[PDB]
Amino acid sequence: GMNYADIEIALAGLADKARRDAITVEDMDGGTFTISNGGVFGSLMGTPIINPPQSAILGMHGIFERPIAVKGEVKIRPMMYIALTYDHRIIDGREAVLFLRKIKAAVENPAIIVAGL
Amino acid sequence: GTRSEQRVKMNRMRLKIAARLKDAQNTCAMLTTFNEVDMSYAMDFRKQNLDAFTKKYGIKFGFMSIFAKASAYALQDQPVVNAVIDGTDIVYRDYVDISVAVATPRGLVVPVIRNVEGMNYADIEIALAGLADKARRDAITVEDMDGGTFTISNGGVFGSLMGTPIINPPQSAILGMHGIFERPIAVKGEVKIRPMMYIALTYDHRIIDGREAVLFLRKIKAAVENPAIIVAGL
Amino acid sequence: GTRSEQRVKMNRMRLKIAARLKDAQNTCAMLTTFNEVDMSYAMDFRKQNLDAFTKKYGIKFGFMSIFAKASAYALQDQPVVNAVIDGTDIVYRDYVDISVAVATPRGLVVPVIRNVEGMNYADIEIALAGLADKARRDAITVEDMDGGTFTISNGGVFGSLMGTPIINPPQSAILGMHGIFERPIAVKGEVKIRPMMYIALTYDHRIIDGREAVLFLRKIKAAVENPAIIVAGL
Amino acid sequence: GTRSEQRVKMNRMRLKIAARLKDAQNTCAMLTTFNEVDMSYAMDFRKQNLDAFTKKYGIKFGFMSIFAKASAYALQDQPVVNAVIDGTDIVYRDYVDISVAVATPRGLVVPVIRNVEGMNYADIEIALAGLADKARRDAITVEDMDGGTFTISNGGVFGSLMGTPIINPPQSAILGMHGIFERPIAVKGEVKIRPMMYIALTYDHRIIDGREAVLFLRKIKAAVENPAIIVAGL
Repeated sequence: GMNYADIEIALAGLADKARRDAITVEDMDGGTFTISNGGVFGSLMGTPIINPPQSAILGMHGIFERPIAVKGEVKIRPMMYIALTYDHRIIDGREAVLFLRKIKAAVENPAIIVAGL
Repeated sequence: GTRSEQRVKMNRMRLKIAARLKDAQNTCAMLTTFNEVDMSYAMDFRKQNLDAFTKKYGIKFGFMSIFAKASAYALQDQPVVNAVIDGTDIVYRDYVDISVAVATPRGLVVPVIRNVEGMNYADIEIALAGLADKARRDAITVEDMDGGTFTISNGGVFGSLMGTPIINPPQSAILGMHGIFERPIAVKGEVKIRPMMYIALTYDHRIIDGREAVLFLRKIKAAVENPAIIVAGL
Repeated sequence: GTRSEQRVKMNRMRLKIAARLKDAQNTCAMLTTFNEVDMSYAMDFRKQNLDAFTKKYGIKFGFMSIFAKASAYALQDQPVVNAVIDGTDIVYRDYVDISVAVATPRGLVVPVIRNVEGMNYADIEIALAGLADKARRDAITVEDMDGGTFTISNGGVFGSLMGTPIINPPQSAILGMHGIFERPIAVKGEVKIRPMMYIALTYDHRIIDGREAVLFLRKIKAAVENPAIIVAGL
Repeated sequence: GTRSEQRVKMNRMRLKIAARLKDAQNTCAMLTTFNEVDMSYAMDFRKQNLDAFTKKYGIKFGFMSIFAKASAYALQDQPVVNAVIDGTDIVYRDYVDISVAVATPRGLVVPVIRNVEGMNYADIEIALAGLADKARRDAITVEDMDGGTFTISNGGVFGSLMGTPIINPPQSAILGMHGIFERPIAVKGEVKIRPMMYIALTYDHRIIDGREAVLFLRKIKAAVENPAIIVAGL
């Protein structure tokens, strides 16, 4: 229940707490998902190891230039690859594939998140 | 070319709505402003998600929930537009209930969508289709006839271009959306044919200032032209 | 930069029209809507039938009878637009009398065209030219000052673009036509410069509903853009 | 989705402006007309004389004195627009004082520019910048709160397109200028993208006739599109 700017406020507050080394112990657990940044450093693909106590980790990657065929003609559109390392004991392959397609549709078009798909 | 007249007598309810709008005009201050909203992104979004919403939620959607959710956002981030005057008191409200006009066999009944701010497109369409289905077999009750804070009175399906809809109690601002036409608008330095539609905003000057209504209408225009603003938080 | 003021006293008739429009605004509900009407077919029709009407009927015609006959048709096929309220009664009327404004040396006198529904273009121009000729040597009587059901108040020769004309008694809807300008409108998928002119419709909400006025204005727009509709029966 | 309301009490001045505009609407007759004004010559003139006015007079100018001096000219050559009714008297005035709205920390205070008819662009900007500087450290007095005959209420910096500003006492006509947008207008037989901005004119029908306001708005449109008319004498 938290907008873009509120998420940036929380993330900038946590980074500012890490700036003067004020990171506590109570904010070190309880995470359910991970958007581990590998994009600022310049990766293209990756397979990030699942860390406890969660069950799926999406490692976003750096934005590069690839001339993708869209609408029947060649156009240079900057994309970036994503990863999803998921446990097979609970997340099925269908579940993770639809999950990744839904995140792809939500990031390519951010009207889906208020549309409810 | 005949000098023939008759003495037809109307019903009580016609005098009821007539005296209601007369007291509404004699109480509120009539004051309007207009703007133009691009709808081409809404055309593309509906054309790409028609089958998606049909296969996911089962009902048909069109042209109203985009304006409704944008208005709900603009009332949440500007809470004096929903506030009214009851004597010598101003009632700021956090909850917003959009008062929607729809046709009924007796006339024009006005059902109200409840708790619209934390409510998606498809849920708003579910509530509106439920209210229209209740109006289909004439099951509209009395408890859903009041409490509205805003109005997206439909004048678009009927074919208007501009309008100045009268402020009805107990709310304080009514946006009358209009029909989508074709106008070749200059965008990015060249002439392009983009289908727009004009909007209206008849707002009381006793509580909503002109700056407030102008920024309100610009924010709704930005929210309907680009529906990423509503999750962006502007 | 002088602090000089004077004490000029007006006449009784200025207070008469002032109190008349004040009681008209305090009785009727002020409520407007607008639309745009293509006039290029009217330009071609007048340019091809100027000498025809001149050699057949002897008088000069322009820009008003097209709007008058279309309004007469739209009042014949929608008879609640002409109806008014006198206390607690609604007077549906089959006869329609267009109340036309024209200039006079004293001010603005308003002659009324009688029995306009069964009356062609050239006959309407004959009646209007006769009323203007009666106003030329100041022969306007009292019996042609009331009974009007509609008004095509001319604001087009003077150069307006939009307007919201005040409802005057004893009618209930007034269409103020405006001046013809140049706007490059997108028609049939490409940009074309077609001269249009905006129209107005200030209608009481106590008797004319918004749906009624919107369909009324669309029907007049279709009747003036294409004058075959008036014999077609739509 | 909470049923939470509060009982916030406003100040005396909000009721003061509310009752003032209520008595203004109940006294004057609400009646508007609009037009469109080309601003490309104003764009070129400001872009060529920015450094000239900066190096000659020392202050920064924009978008308001052109409309102010044109309105002063149109009130000097049409002296019934400035005249009002105080009971049963019409007060023709030769002096004109434009009543200008500007923002203040408490709300919206309205300083008045005095003796604007014999007063150039740079002198009007000197007076307006002095009044805004007086409003900066909150030095607005009571003697400059009345006596205004016209109003160029700014709705252009905030982003409106049309508006119908309420007539405030003790004047009788208020022109609300609006924001400059981009519209590809047909001029000289071809389509050209020229930035215009719409204007408003809400005028009492008790003293200003519709012909008077239409010619008044056309004269201001010609004076702002071409500022050689104001020395030409039309």
